[PDB]
Amino acid sequence: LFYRLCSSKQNRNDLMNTFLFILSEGIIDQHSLEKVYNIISSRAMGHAKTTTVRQLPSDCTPLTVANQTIEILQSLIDADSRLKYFLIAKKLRWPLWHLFSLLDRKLITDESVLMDLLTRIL
Repeated sequence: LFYRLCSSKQNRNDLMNTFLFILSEGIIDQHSLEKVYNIISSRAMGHAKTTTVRQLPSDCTPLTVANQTIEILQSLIDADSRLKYFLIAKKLRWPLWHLFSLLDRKLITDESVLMDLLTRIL
């Protein structure tokens, strides 16, 4: 579904931006994960922040969210051909550097699967 949506320029840009935002300020800690989840839920509802009361699922942890996000992003990069160009195109302005930040987080560096997928993307 995400690959199909990528055929649209606006949808592709928005989806990539949301992916990078999640991976940047989402996979830090449980509280940060909850904050980003509330932000995303409010965005889906129609506004930016609004109410900030949304309990996270019990089984949802930064590990699983990071795994799913990185898996989807790697699949998109492998399938689509114009996404890597978007990634390539203060250093946080360049989208690619966001992925670089992940190398400084214990949650990511401690997982073989996450490391493999991130290394494939890079």
